[PDB]
Amino acid sequence: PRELTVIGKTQVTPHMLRITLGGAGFAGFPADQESAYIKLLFPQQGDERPLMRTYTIRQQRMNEIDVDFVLHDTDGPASRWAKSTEIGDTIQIGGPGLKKLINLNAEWFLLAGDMTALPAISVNLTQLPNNAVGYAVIEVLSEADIQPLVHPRNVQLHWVINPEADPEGKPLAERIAQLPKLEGQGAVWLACEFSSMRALRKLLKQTYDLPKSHFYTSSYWKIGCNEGEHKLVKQQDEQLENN
Amino acid sequence: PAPRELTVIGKTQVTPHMLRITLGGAGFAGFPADQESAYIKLLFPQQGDERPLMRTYTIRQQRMNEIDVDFVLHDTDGPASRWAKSTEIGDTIQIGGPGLKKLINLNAEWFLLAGDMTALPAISVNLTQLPNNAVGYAVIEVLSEADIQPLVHPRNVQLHWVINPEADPEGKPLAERIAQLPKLEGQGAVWLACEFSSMRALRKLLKQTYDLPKSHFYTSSYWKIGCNEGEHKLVKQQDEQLE
Ligand SMILES: Cc1cc2nc3c(=O)[nH]c(=O)nc-3n(C[C@H](O)[C@H](O)[C@H](O)COP(=O)(O)OP(=O)(O)OC[C@H]3O[C@@H](n4cnc5c(N)ncnc54)[C@H](O)[C@@H]3O)c2cc1C
Ligand SMILES: Cc1cc2nc3c(=O)[nH]c(=O)nc-3n(C[C@H](O)[C@H](O)[C@H](O)COP(=O)(O)OP(=O)(O)OC[C@H]3O[C@@H](n4cnc5c(N)ncnc54)[C@H](O)[C@@H]3O)c2cc1C
Repeated sequence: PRELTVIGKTQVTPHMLRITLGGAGFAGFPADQESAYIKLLFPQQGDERPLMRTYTIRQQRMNEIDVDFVLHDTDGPASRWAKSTEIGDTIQIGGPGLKKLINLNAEWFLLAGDMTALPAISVNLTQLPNNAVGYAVIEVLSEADIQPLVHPRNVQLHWVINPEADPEGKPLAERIAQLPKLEGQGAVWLACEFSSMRALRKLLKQTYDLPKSHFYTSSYWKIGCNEGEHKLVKQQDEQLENN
Repeated sequence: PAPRELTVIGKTQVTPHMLRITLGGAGFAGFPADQESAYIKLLFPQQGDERPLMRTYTIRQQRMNEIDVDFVLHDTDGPASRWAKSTEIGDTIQIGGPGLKKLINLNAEWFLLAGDMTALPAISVNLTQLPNNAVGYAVIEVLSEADIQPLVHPRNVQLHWVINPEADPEGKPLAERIAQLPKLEGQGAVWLACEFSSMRALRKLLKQTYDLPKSHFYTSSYWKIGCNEGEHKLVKQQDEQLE
């Protein structure tokens, strides 16, 4: 696995901390992997297997990537590492995985997620055509966490300010259910906390009934679960769904 | 009662002359629940020692941590309509309220709602509170056919749209439409709000047609031609006393 060096830190917003990774270990990293996922490896005391955490490549340059960390409640190893790490420190990473961008063969676009998906949504918005139409709906912890995102003028940005994730999964789904319905062939991309993902998925299956080719949904974390516990819930739900 | 500072977190052009602004954030904490169709006051600060100007708007929709307010993009901009067009996500505004909501009386066999675009938000909310088997009319005066909206409503509450590009100082359009509707049989409830002169014409008509108790007969002037809201408040208070 690759060893990258911390060469910068940027407080993007109060709860979003961006780490730049590069150095000699970056050599050979595949080009143009923005929005692809990587795995951060955290060594464990007394265990040869690392703990692993999934993050998005927010930006990529010739010899560097940026990774954006939500400074979430209830630190885990990854959010602790992001706050504590110092320039010059190194971290092993695996990946990148396959990019899962929104389908561009569509007349309108609906993107939604919470702050764990804001990096990927940011990248997707830069890949939409300039004449694109639709919505990007993002749940953030505070108004200060709103970002000035690049986006097509007619893809309307909507921010939902929710200081604590809702186990009932309402805030994003309630906002989107109360937006006008989009007409034409659409593409949907959403990722957020597990319960909000299910609520959005249910709502959007009912509103638009889109094929899987144009309907990406993913749970990125779950309240009360560290990432290992989350992967199980997620696989069970994606199977129960697909079946 | 110190005003709440809310952040603009979304904008949606509902129709060409109806612009919906979503407001929320930390200033929303504690906001009373279930206040759709209640009024709020927007504050526009003035130069120097001057107290701010205040404008009255309706809570169109309410969610966990935000409200939507629908602005008519009316002829002859005032501070509120100019503000709605120019404001950007991230901007803030102070609000007062909510006031007491005045929903149509539900103890009735039929329902008649009427108003112009300043009343379309409250009428929309009222239509969602009626029982599904409700019978009657909702008659709305809009500036153009494009300002007609696909409102949720009981199937047997019939929507009627009056298309009038400029308000009538004699107050004829809504009244002439409603005077020619079949008369409803049974115990009724009426709710109407529009430009002052049309309000007077409708109140007179429906007092004569149905002569309902005040418990079941709501009328309100929401604005007046040639008057800013301060000038309007005086006329409205004088007319409410005469009654
Ligand atoms: C494909 C993919 C891409 C992702 N990209 C990013 C990214 O770019 N940036 C990012 O910040 N996250 C991203 N995530 C989410 C990230 O993997 C999880 O948030 C992970 O749980 C964080 O690891 P951790 O060590 O801090 O917490 P863990 O040890 O996994 O969990 C500790 C505790 O924190 C809670 N918790 C975890 N995440 C959050 C959160 N966001 N809000 C509130 N509580 C939380 C857990 O429920 C648990 O209680 C991505 C997830 C996936 C599946
Ligand atoms: C209880 C209540 C609820 C209301 N809810 C809403 C609401 O949800 N949405 C909404 O748009 N309005 C609503 N109104 C009406 C709103 O208060 C007035 O339209 C207000 O005058 C607009 O403020 P302004 O600063 O733009 O104009 P002002 O500075 O008050 O007036 C400027 C000029 O514009 C004219 N004008 C004002 N409104 C209109 C109009 N609708 N059409 C044409 N000319 C107009 C005035 O006559 C004046 O010449 C409500 C009124 C009341 C009493």
